[PDB]
Amino acid sequence: PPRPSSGELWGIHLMPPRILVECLLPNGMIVTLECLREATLITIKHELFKEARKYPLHQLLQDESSYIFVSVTQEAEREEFFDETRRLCDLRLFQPFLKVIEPVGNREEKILNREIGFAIGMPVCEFDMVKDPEVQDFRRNILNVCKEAVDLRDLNSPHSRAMYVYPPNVESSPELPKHIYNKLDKGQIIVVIWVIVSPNNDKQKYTLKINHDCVPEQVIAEAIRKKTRSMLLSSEQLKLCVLEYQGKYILKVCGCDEYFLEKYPLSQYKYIRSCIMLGRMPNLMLMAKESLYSQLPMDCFTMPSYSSTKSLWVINSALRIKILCATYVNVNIRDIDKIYVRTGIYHGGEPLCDNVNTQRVPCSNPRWNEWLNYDIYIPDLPRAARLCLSICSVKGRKGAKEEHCPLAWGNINLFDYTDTLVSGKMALNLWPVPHGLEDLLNPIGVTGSNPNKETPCLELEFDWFSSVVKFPDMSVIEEHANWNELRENDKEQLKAISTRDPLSEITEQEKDFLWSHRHYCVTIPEILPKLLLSVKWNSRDEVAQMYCLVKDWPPIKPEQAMELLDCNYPDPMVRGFAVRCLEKYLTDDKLSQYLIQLVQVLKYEQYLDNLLVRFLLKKALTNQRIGHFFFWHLKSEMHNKTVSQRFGLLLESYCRACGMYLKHLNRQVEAMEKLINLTDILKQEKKDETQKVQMKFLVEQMRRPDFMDALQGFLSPLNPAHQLGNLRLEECRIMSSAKRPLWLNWENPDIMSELLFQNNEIIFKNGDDLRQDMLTLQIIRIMENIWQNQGLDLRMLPYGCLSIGDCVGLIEVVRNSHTIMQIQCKGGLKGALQFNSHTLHQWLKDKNKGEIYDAAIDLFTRSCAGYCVATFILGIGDRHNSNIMVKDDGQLFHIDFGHFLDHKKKKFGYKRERVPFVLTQDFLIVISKGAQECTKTREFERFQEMCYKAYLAIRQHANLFINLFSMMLGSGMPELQSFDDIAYIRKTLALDKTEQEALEYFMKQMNDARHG
Amino acid sequence: LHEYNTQFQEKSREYDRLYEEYTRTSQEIQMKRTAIEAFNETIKIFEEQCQTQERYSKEYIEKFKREGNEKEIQRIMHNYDKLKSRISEIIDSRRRLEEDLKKQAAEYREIDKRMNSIKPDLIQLRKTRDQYLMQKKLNEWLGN
Ligand SMILES: Cc1cc([C@@H](C)Nc2ccccc2C(=O)O)c2[n+](c1)C(=O)CC(N1CCCCC1)=N2
Ligand SMILES: Cc1nc(NC(=O)N2CCC[C@H]2C(N)=O)sc1-c1ccnc(C(C)(C)C(F)(F)F)c1
Repeated sequence: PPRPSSGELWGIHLMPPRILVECLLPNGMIVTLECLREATLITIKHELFKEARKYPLHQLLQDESSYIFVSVTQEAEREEFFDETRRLCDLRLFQPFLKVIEPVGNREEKILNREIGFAIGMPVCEFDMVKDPEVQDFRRNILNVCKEAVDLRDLNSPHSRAMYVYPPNVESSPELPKHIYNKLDKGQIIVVIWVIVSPNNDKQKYTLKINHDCVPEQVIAEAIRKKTRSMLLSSEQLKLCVLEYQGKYILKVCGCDEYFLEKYPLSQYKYIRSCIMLGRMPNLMLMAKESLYSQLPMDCFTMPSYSSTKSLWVINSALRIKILCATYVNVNIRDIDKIYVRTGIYHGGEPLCDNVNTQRVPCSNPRWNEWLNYDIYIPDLPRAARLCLSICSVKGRKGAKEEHCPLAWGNINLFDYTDTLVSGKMALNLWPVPHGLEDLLNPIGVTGSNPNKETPCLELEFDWFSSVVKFPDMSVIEEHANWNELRENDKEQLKAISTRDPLSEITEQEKDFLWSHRHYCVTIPEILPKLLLSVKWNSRDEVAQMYCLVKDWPPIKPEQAMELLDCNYPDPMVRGFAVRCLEKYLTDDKLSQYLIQLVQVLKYEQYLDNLLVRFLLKKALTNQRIGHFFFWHLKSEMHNKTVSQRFGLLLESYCRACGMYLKHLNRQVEAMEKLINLTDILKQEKKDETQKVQMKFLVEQMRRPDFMDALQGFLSPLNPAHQLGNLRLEECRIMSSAKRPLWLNWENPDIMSELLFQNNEIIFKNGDDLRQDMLTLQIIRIMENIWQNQGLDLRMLPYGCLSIGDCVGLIEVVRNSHTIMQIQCKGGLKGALQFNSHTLHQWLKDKNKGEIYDAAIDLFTRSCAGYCVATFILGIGDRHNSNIMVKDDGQLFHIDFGHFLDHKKKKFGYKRERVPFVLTQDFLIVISKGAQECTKTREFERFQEMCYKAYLAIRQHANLFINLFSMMLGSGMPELQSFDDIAYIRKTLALDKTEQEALEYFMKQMNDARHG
Repeated sequence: LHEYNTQFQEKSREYDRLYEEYTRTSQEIQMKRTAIEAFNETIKIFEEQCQTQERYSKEYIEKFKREGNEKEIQRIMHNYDKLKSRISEIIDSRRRLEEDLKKQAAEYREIDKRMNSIKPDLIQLRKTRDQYLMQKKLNEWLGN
């Protein structure tokens, strides 16, 4: 299993500066050797062999070069240490001992498998130990995607790999919303092109004014034009000179590793469009293509070492499953009367027949030996059919009203990955009931046995039909399937039905309605999710007809195909259509934006090898920016034992084929381990020490050589385009919060660091689940994209936040930003820890005095409006001066979104949000430019129109957000366990109402939350 | 409703506390299973070290007896004795953890027993409270 902690030994966070290590020599002798905790294995083996001469049989030992060390790690792994450059404290040994052995196996191959096991957070040798054929099949067969993706990277060497390593970061649309166009000087943008003249870092600039839609070569050619004009070339020689040279240079962003390698218009590149929004002139670096191509290492992808049937439809039998017995259940016989197994045959969340329960048996004797007969004909079983069962306790001690409670649950696919109907006996280790689950069955929970075999084990037995039963091939289903009522009454209803949100109930009539008109549903493709829920999945005839309709279904937008990947649509053909829609329409930009949800929905796939995981692997292996966050999002949830094997097996394959980026990840993974371990100490053993003693301990520790090498020279996991050089240790500090956050500052090693940022500031926080803040900042970013397309310049600030593991992650620091409170702390105290309302505007008046004042108040009021609407729709309460920040430039933004969707108030049954926005007055003063009667201004009226306009815009896209939350159900986030948690968005967006009743509803809630 | 909500909010608080102890105890049990797994692999390595030592000492003890170098034979015996001291010290460490795992794994079953008797009772209290469903006094009676 994975490590319990990040400590350098089992139960010890910090090795002593000197530690005694048991060395077991090959001649049988044992030598205790005092070693530095930071000592390399090279040094330690050398010192051992010096000491070994003092021991008997020392003339039997070969030279120290002929031996390597082996030991036991905290993951219970018997690891051979070939890469002897590693320091002692970073081996993460179980006990401080090393055995001296002759090395066995391939050096480079074993060193790789340790780097992978390190990056995954799980020893690779475990996958070699799983007897499961589906796992071994996944590990082998997935390499097709790896090799195929690697060939596509070496197809157009070296440009193709330059594209892989430094993909263009471009918007999905070259079109500028016209309010962005007018920020340009008649569509032209001024850019400063820099070139470094060797050797003195001599920086020469050529400032250009050019159209916003100029492609990089056109920008380059214009730079060459500016340079060469002074050299009296002939007019034609200049033409020939521009055409030849323009193709051989590239542009790079000053201060970071983002390059303009592709034919996009300059404004389509995200760095340029942002420069238009913020009004900053882009600083770019011109670079010869050979200079970049030399920096690109060759990605070596090596193939690893491990590289009579009856049809389902001929079975004339009903489905029956035998519940044999359970090993044990933890119930007190005095309080629980009896127990039973409750079963159901499900397709997704919908049951295919009546649920069947076993007879009741005594608690102490959980054995049933009972054949359960189900209301489904075996040929009518859909492919994603699943048995959902649980052991339920019943106590009738409250009267004639019995108590039923779930004890432990487990779900199983009735067909394995080989399209075979399950047969014979099977043992299913059950899962504990989730905290708060009162349902007797858990079909949305993971399907499959609990890897923890120390749990209640329920024995099942499936039927046997004298032969292996296989699901029919697609040709048979289609062939079997092949064997003007549409008035406007029906046409208007079909459109109204498709527009209803995914969480609206679809009545049994409407289910019948869409199915009868399934063919006109083709003429309205977005209705496919609604129609799919209307099929009789317990009828192969209707499913077959549905399969044929899907085979020719028009491709739908990506944001609608994602819904067909959540827990509601388990059928492989439905998902297959969904993945094909993504291959066709999902830009690498949008993929990055929805990368979290696409990783989450992997938990609902029936099998390890599927079309979605292959599409995601290929995309990750051909775009390193996608592949980076594909890694961490998979990585950050390896702690979750419900998927750790699936994600572990996947992370193995990505790491084996991602090329040289694995090395950069190893730097990041190890850099984080030092931070986790250090924070563990600060949070645990030194929890009672003062700020000073901890700060001393902090400065003491990072100064240690192992810490210096680990935490310097790596890529920011928040954004790998930022290089983290040396630590600016004077600026590193532990923050006052009791979770002991770590404010870290690095040097920017880019030669143009002074033009972008010479300091990279990151907050490392151990002890808080950041998945909420990740999702909120993701949602905030999408709301801004919508508002911009509809012409609403609401400046949000979705700063970087990345959960990297169990309640541990990173936050991008926003420079020149201060909480409202930090701004308020200027002239003294008012009341019980409270402050003055006018101080905020008074401060902002000083920061942006003169002509910038109107632009700053405008930026504030625009930025304030977006967060007001965003926090309302998402139900993020408790917004006050501590979690609202304002930049010196005037942009307001919210922080710390730990809990949303009204889950703090769910325990009370009172659904009425009336907390007064504490900072209503303070912000009104700014919007009103300092008026005494703030609410009477015309500017305030403009502010209200933005919020009304922004609110309806999001209401117009309610299906997208509902789907995004729906795709997150398997994450185990506390505020997101059922669709009922997601239903709060239905209330805030007033989807049961009309646009007029909704806006009035909004205006009401704002007034209920008005003056604070 | 005041009587039933207070009864509800206590068992709610106790089920939450027990669930914290339950999951916390569960993570600890896994670690003990890990360390026992690591101890087994470590014990296996040391036992090999003893077996290999007897092979090499075999012909040298024979040589050092005949060569009258009794002082060298004590060297080999002293170190071999030092090995067995380490092995016994480590088997004891595994054994104490195995014993420790038994107490926590039994306590673990005891937490899940207490919750699984509180879990159905907690639902019923919601039913009785909800029967009472059909403003200062409403937020007051709900434990505020
Ligand atoms: C200037 C200002 C004014 C308001 C409120 C008081 N008024 C409005 C705001 C928009 C549109 C109409 C009105 C109106 O009352 O007609 C406000 N905010 C700033 C916020 O920043 C956050 C916030 N809430 C509300 C509750 C959920 C958190 C966010 N409300
Ligand atoms: C994006 C961001 N930017 C910041 N800026 C400074 O802290 N600044 C900005 C400049 C100086 C310094 C300050 N004195 O004030 S804080 C921050 C942030 C956003 C969201 N969550 C956090 C937490 C919850 C992890 C925190 F702070 F509690 F750890 C921090």
